[PDB]
Amino acid sequence: TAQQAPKWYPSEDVAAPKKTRKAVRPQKLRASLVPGTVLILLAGRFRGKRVVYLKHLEDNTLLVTGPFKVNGVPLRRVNARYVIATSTKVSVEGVNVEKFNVEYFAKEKLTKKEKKEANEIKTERVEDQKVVDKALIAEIKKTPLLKQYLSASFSLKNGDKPHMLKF
Amino acid sequence: PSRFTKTRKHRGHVSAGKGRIGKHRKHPGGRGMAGGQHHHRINMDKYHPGYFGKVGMRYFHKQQAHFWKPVLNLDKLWTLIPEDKRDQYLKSASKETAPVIDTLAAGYGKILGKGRIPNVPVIVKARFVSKLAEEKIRAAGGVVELIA
Amino acid sequence: GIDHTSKQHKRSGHRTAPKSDNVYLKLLVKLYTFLARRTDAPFNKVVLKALFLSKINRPPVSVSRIARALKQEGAANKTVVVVGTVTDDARIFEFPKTTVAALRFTAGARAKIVKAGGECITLDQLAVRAPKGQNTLILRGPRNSREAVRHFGMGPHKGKAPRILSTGRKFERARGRRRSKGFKV
RNA sequence: GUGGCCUAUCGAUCCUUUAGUCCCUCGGAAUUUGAGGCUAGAGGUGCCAGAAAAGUUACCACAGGGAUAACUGGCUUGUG
RNA sequence: CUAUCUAGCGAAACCACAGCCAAGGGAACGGGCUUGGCAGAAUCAGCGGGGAAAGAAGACCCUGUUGAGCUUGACUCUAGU
RNA sequence: GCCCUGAAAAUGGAUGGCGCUCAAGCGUGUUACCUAUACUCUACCGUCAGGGUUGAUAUGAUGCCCUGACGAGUAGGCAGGCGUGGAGGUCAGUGACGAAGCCUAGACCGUAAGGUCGGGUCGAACGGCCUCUAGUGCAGAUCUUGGUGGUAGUAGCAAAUA
RNA sequence: AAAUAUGUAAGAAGUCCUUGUUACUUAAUUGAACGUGGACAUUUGAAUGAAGAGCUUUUAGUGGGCCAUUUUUGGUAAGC
RNA sequence: GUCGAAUUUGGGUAUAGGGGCGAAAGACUAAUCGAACCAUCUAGUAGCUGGUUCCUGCCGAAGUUUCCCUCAGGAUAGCAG
RNA sequence: GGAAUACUGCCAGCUGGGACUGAGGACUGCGACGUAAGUCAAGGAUGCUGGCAUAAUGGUUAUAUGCCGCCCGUCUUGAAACACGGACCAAGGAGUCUAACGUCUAUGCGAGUGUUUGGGUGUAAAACCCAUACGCGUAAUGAAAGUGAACGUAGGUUGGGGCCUCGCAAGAGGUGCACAAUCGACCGAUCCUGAUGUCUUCGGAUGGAUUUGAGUAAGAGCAUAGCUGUUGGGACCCGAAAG
RNA sequence: AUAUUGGCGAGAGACCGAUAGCGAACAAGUACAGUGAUGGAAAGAUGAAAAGAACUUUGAAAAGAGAGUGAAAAAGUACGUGAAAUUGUUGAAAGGGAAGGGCAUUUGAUCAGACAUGGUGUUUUGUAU
Repeated sequence: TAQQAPKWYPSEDVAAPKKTRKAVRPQKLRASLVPGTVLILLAGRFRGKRVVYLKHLEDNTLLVTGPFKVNGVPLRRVNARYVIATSTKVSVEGVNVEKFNVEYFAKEKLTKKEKKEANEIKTERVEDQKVVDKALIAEIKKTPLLKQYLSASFSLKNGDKPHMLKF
Repeated sequence: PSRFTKTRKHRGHVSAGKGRIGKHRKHPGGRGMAGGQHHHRINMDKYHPGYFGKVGMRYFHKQQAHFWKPVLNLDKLWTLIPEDKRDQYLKSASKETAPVIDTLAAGYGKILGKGRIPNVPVIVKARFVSKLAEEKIRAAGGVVELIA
Repeated sequence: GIDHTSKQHKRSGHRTAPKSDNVYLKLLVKLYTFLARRTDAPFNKVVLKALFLSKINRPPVSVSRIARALKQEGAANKTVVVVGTVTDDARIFEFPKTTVAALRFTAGARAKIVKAGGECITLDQLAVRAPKGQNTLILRGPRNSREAVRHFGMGPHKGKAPRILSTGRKFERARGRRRSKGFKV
């Protein structure tokens, strides 16, 4: 023949791993983040936009809305390390946010056969946004210039030093 | 063989294990036992003392057959008897039947007293012996008779 | 770095794994290393380290030495052991009934012993008769009797037998061996 | 007290020669000469752990040397 | 008459790789290294500073327990007479 | 004490250069800071030592596994290995449906020596493993034999009237 | 008359008590040496460390050396 | 320079290697001469020069003692494996 | 008079941010919190989510960039050298073989060992069988003639692995091979003493000696193979002038 | 009985395999050098079989392009394969008194691998795929 043989063919029955000891403890959010807070987004489709914070979800994410009537931002879920917690504070009390959870945002993943040649919304999500934004704008109208403060965007100018800025 | 020689391992190493400085040359100290009274004097004086000189008396036409006098200590003396009859002659340690031993037929010329054969009688035929060996035999009750 | 006091990666200087290819010897090793590992007896370790030895260090043993050993007191019914071979010796005529165990037996030695009612035995039977070394008695034979040793350490004023082939007058009985020819030693 | 008050003042093999024991051998067996051997010194190698030994080569040669000269260069600076 | 240009023919020595300098240090005089200066394809004719240019295992000197030639009241011998 | 005079050499010229003057100089001090194949920690390789493990059913006890320390290197020594020509054995081995060889900025393994694969060319035998054996591995030797170059389309091919 | 370097000892093969041999020694069982028997054990006789200690065989290469700190010789001095 | 002679020269012939021949230089002796050329002994000897063919791993030096017609080298002890 | 503060030092005080790594692979153990169940940051990382699923990461290769980088081999205290060799390619090419040996190692046999000069026999240079010698070894020492290894449990002392006894163990004691040191005994040589005796000049008992040996003291060798090394041989390869 | 690198004749090989092995695998002691003694080489292979290229055309001719034999002219008497130095053409890339190399990465070119798996499952055709 060509190549003779091995003396000992190693096994194939895989050994199971060891009983690990890394449980899961909930996220300890920083202090600057409290519901009713205004945030800035630093990345995403909606970068530079100011937004509201409502809820801390279970998968270490945050519930968020423009609202949509203002800036075109809907209900959404984002990550805390990709935003800023401003000092600006508004009330959110009287909002029935308890419906929402991770299953509410289900992508229903796409198969491989479905490749787009070149190139929709759920009315439930639409009307839910329509339900919440009205309760929020009623509070936004209280303090001045805030509707505009949200409609606008955030950006830096020559001389803006973030390590010396305060948000 | 060759494939286990270290010449196969010295390939690539330049000097083949003989030095860059000393340079394996042919015959740098001499050929043979040259320098015995000279530069190899210490080796001779240390490891081969007596190499230089003559000592004694010369023996023209020495035949190494007058001096054929091989020995046989009394320690053995029964190897010459086959074990077939050895135990018989031993346990019948008696007079009037003593076993005879022709050493000469075995290739032994002299008899010597290394030590301590048993107390049985024996009869020995031999060319030469020594005083102590004969004493031990006749103390065991045997005898020696000489031959040529 | 390090300030090395001793040499690094220095072998023990000792021998393991008898580098013969005698499969039966390797079996005996596979057995006695187990016994040493697990029996906490020193006899097994001794035997093991002895099985590894060369031929000059596995010297022969004579039944005469054995009988000397058995003429000790409280040692007659003991069991002898030799990690080596066992020779015969016409220089004696009596021999007791004692059992013996060793690697190799010459025909003469085996005949002598069995004729005396004893038995010549292998170490694999020894192990099952006496694993820890019950009632045993080890013997190892002389090494400095070899004819090479005579030449070991040859200098002046030693008594140490030059390396030579031909012995007689006019072969190193001259200058350096007697006063009248120069000097002595 | 085993040479000089102490520290230096001297010498191998081989060969020769002398003293001793009157001992061993001369190998077919003996005697007597003679020779050879054993032990201890002397005859000396000063290149002194010890070859037996005259020059020249500007007609020259070979192996090699920068381990080593004649130029430079370099450190040095006596002398200048 | 050559050299020069052209047609035709067409070698060799030499060649570690190659080809700008200063100073420094360094096997004490570098083309390469270090710091500086500088540096723009491909080349022609000349030149004779340099490449410690080439040429030849220095022919002077030394060593060699290598020789040879020549001499002589060296040592040892010898043909002849 | 600093500075100056003393204080003069040969290619152009060197606190390393630029350049610096309450310094980027001299003296001294307080902190922060940069970074070495050194130290610490972790992983991986190897070696060495000390150890554990024959129990049936499974392979390999010179095996598997655990612990700790260490690793520079000329001359030189020892060991484990790769490769080449050939022998004894075996693979009831490959093979004209294409062996070996050769080319291959195509791929894979190995610390490496080297090994294997694919494509191309070609056309007749060759290899893997266990052992044996030796005319056994090249960058050199002013090496040997052969061949080929840069120099270089250069020197030059010019005496004897045309 | 220093400093630095240097030798030895710091126990079990020891200490102590007793009494046995001898052709040595002594005026002498007086000693000397080697011994029998008996007591003295983890503080067994200073500290630290020990990476295992001890031993043997055999063989290679080497036997051109050089620099520096300090001591120092010759030399004017020298990368002598 | 010499050019009618110690002239120049052809052919034939003699002389052969420690030998020849030499108006003498150690010149010539088939491009070879302070001892030709060819082959053999001969792969002469060489303490001297040059070279000495694959990997990895592990250990790791000496240039110092004493003797030598020894000083460019050996034996010896040491260092190392 | 009463305090604070700095400076130095401590906490088995708290707390935030950042970087690198995630080795291992059923449990086993140390531990915390717990009434317990059990859980735990406790003997090495798991969980959640997304994109792509292809030259995108990756590899190779060429180039560019930043930093470093002197041309190899050699003798040498010291070479990049203004020290030698080297223009380039291929192929060839240099510690071998043998006689006799040492140490060490494997193997057979073992006070013996070695078949192979030779014979027999044969499937024919093979393999198989074998006698007698011989070699080496078992006895050394002396120039040689020649002599020739136990007073003793083949000694005593010290120390010794190991074993046996007692002992839970600790340890104590008995035996104590090899080996080392040492005092003795024995063989031979040398120097003495010189019994019975006697061819009256032969013999050499006995006892000794700061003497001495390559010795005995319950044998260890013989043969084959192997590396390494030694000597001789062309002797690692090439190399002279010379005779 | 013993010797035997010569001669004649046979047989074998852990030998060499065309820079090796005798100096010579071929018209080798040949050519060739030298006055001479003497010295002394290099050089093997088409293909199974010459079937070794009819014939056309360009060219003065050699030769070339076609054609054709042939399993194959990538076998054409400069012939087995047909390496390297070295060279030419094409293609790619770079290029200020060198080039080359190492660490890292960009850019360009180029390249391997895993992508199924078992599986609830029959939404099934060839009815069990």
